[PDB]
Amino acid sequence: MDELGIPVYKRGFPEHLLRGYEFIIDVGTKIESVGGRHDVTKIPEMNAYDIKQESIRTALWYNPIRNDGFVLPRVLDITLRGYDERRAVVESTRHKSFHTNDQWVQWMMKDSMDAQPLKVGLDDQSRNVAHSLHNCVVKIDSKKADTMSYHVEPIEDASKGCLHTRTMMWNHLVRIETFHAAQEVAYTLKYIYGRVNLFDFVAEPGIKIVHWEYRLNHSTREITYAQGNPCDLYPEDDDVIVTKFDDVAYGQMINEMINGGWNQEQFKMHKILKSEGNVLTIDFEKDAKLTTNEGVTMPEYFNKWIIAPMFNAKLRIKHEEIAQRQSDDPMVKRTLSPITADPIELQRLTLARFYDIRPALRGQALSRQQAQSTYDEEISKRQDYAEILKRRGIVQIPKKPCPTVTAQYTLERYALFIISILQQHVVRDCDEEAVYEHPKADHELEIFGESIVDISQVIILAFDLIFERRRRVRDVYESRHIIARIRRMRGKERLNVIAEFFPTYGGLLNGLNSATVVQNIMYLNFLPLYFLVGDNMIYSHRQWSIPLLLYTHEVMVVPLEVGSYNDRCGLIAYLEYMVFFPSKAIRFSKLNEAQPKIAREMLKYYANTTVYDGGVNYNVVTTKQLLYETYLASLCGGISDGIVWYLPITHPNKCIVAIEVSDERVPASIRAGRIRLRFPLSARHLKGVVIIQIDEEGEFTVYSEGIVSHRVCKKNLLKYMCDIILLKFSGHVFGNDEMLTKLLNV
Ligand SMILES: [Zn+2]
Repeated sequence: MDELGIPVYKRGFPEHLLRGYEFIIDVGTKIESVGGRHDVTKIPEMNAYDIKQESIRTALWYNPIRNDGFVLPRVLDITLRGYDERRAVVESTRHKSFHTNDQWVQWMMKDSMDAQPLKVGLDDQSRNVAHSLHNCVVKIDSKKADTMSYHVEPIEDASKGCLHTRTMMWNHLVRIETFHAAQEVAYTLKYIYGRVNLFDFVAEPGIKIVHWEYRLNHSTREITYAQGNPCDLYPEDDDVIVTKFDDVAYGQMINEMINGGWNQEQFKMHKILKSEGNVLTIDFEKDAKLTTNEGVTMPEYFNKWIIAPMFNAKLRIKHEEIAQRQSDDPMVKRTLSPITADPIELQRLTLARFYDIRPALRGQALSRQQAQSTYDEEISKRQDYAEILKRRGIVQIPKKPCPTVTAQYTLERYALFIISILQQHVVRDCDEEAVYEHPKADHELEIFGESIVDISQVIILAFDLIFERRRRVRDVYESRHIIARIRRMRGKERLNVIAEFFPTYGGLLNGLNSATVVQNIMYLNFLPLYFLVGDNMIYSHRQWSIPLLLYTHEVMVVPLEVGSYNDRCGLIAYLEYMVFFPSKAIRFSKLNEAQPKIAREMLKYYANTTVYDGGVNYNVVTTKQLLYETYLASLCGGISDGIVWYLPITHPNKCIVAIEVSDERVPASIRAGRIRLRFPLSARHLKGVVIIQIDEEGEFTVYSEGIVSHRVCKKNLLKYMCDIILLKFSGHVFGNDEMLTKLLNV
């Protein structure tokens, strides 16, 4: 009750002796610094928050097995907001009783990229759960322990334009494939030939390969709204193969569909293209035959361009000299005439049989300091960099951007691009006599004012703006639960929680039994946007294809595989077809006979598709937050260790006090502000914040906010001696109850 003290001792203070206290700082066993950073490399050795030592993209996919299980940093905030928001419901006697939304708190608990896996140094002669940390071992009495977690933070470095609260967002980018560097697929002799991935080809410049060139058939037509950027199937270019839709197969598909409903399993994009020579079937290891005579016969397209208008692609194979030799950091383009740098271009290369991507990071997972991958500075030279960064509130401009700068760039330009693409499928009411460059992003676009941080946010926004005309971005948790809640339902009820959040939109696909013109059917294409993307999901089975309408002159319903002929997920799978939309005349057409029934089938298919559902490895995928935290610390930084744990207070009001032990490097107050950040929606309960800051020399120094009040003083049991940080909470009883376990078990 009222004031705890926390003794902080260096060996050899016995601590047989200190067990009376509830929290202890042993300053003690330090980890030596390797000047001037203190070295993350010892982490797998100390205990720790396990991160095996490894080249960093194979840290991403890592498992982890040296922990004792996972704490979530926000579990306290999760259930404080859980408890704050209970429904009242009147009882049989007229008393209220308060029901937890205990299913939003389940969903909120899973679906949490925070989670970190720690190894504690738990001993069996005392009840104490030790956490090693670079300057001290902190030992919490187990009753207080459940909330404790690291609050590691890499040093913001102003020349790089750092903003490290965006770390999570970075990690989220990588998970949804928008931080990768690319490279076209390549072959060599190992039938003869065989694919060889270019990131690690270990070959000197001046040696030949065969490699797919792969450009957009043409990004950015100069289109006018009476036209549409319809994807005409008949380019008039000499001596290039074009891929054609096969009418007899496509007709059979549509009849199977109008009768038996849409078939995700058995419908296929490759199946409705004429074989000579369709992009989805052709292969190179299986097409350059041995043969018998006279030999070395390359497949009949081996220098020709192959325009593929449905995919807006234009890939051709070739012999090509490589450059730049091998190196460990994509993007260093691995050949003369390579494939594109800019990340929103890669979002457009639907066919992904033709290139490999790995996330653009470089080197050891635990390094105290290493040169950054060049990808950031390479995104930086992009035109439209300065202009899109201004929306981010970055007035100019890092010369060697930290990843989070280019994370911010990437996700903001991405959002602009997805909206400028999608705005075309709604009706527009403006002069069609105004040419404009079509799939250009807007920059001047008006949206405000919760800053973009998640594609789920961009999706909620695609509907909120295109349909609701609510030009406003929702909080990341509100949107992730919006999508989660749409997916959670099937059948008609899924259509009810759409049109609960987007009433005009669902209110206009609820209505499609009317649907006279093609414009009315045209709204179905937005549907894939729920099921197609998120940092933590994998497709139930990639190679299922979901229905879509591409707009050539006549509105064909293609199946697009999710995705994308390369087990990548997602929003590549889908986004690029959407860059085609009908000419205004095709956009009024007044349907025909089969179109209403195809649309009824499409919406009925999405109404209960579960294509997003295939089970993720939660253990692998959510756990990586501390990996990016310390890796990024190596890129700028270095790191600053620190655990925080929350001490519940129970009178007069029920309220949390964060207590925080940490490295001396970043100043206490800013660290306290960041502490308040782990309460995205419950900050109001966090009523005061102690921050003990142990020096590298073992020279600690407290700091505190409201409700708490520290005062340091020596304790001298005979020869043995050490400081006890007293912590008065004047006016607040806080002791004898299961407050913490009540607080969590909400
Ligand atoms: Zn940085």
